[PDB]
Amino acid sequence: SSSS
Amino acid sequence: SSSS
Amino acid sequence: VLERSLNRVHLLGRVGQDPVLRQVEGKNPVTIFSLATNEMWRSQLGDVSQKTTWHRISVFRPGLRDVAYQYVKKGSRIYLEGKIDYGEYMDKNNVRRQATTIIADNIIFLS
Amino acid sequence: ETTTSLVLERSLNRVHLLGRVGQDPVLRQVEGKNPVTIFSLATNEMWQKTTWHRISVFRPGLRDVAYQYVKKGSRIYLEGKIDYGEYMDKNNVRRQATTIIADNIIFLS
Amino acid sequence: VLERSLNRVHLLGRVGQDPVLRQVEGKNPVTIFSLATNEMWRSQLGDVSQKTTWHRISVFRPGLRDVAYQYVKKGSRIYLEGKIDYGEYMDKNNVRRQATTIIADNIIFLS
Amino acid sequence: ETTTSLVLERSLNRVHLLGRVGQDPVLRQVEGKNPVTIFSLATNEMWQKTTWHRISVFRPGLRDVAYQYVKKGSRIYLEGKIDYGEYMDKNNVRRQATTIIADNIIFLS
Ligand SMILES: [Mg+2]
Ligand SMILES: [Mg+2]
Ligand SMILES: [Mg+2]
Repeated sequence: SSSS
Repeated sequence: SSSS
Repeated sequence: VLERSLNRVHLLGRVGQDPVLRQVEGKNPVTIFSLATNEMWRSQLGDVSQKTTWHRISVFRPGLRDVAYQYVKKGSRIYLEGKIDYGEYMDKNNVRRQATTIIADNIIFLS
Repeated sequence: ETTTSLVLERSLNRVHLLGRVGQDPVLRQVEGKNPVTIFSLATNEMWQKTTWHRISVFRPGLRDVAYQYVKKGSRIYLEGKIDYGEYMDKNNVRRQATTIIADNIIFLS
Repeated sequence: VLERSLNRVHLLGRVGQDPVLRQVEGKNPVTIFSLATNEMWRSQLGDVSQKTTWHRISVFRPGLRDVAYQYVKKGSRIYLEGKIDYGEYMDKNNVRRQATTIIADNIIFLS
Repeated sequence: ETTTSLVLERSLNRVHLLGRVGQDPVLRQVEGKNPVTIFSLATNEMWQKTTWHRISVFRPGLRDVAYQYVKKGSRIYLEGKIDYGEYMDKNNVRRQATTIIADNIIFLS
């Protein structure tokens, strides 16, 4: 999970 | 190389 | 009043032969031509596959139909937009067969 | 035509459809090896005429999402390319079986 | 007579807040709202990245502008088409700064 | 917002441009690591107004083809997504640096  |  | 739908095709390719200006008596005149698009996709040396797709283009719109007949040539590179229409028709049997065309409403000459 | 007939020259074959699914999707295998999800999509023009499209989903993952979530009456936006699916019927007649091969499906209902 | 060009955007996303009906005296009334689109892309467990892009939408077309103001709501899922316009403007300095909007000419309500 | 904020719900961010390249492409690095090819593209509306787009090519391979073959005055068709490139300038002012990130380029001239 990665969110900019 | 491939051609249908 | 049916809701909104979309049927929109964009093609950019090379014309396969000089257009036909077709008037099959009854239906109004139509410019017909073919457009080739290539799809390339990978599969020693780099093994890559290529397929050519041949689209039938119909131009019914009165001003565009004439521009298409006079200016589209074999080998012409063009961009076009339209809708797909499958041309259902009853043959000699009691069912339907299809004659798919893209009905162009916009053409851009790229050559 | 050669091996040098690379045709790096690019072209564009792109269709966008927004409409309603005619029946529940079905699953088929093409040749012996490529699973595909198939359904119908209806679009309309003001002018009236309902245009019925055959949608094929070959992309892995997308094809399973389509089969599990597309249902008769679903409203769908999708994008892909046209394949005319030419073939020879029983009596040597060349037929078209035009399909839109969807590479993107957005679920609206 | 300049040749043909294209400037065409397609968005499908969720509206970020209730629209503003804006009449800055002088320029004609405009419906303004924001549209969010998500871009997901991969990078133990399946590591996946997500980015939300926030588009400013302007509707100038007289009938569409009112339909947009009355029916677009926060959370509304819509499809729209338009052109990108960067809104160049001179600030207090001797150069230009940009206020990018998408000028919608077609909106489909999907909710 | 969680890890369960997966937002599998799909959206669409697609731009198509056809126009003329303003100047020869240049090559930049973003952060320390991502090579990018950048050029300008002009489109026109009948109404007149020339709209000037900033094109960025991040895709490997495409970015090199772009840098080697796009030239000032080139006619180009391209597709991609809009990125508004927001940032803070020298004086804490939030600016936009809108760019079209091209994932497909077709060369016309
Ligand atoms: Mg699968
Ligand atoms: Mg498109
Ligand atoms: Mg590279």
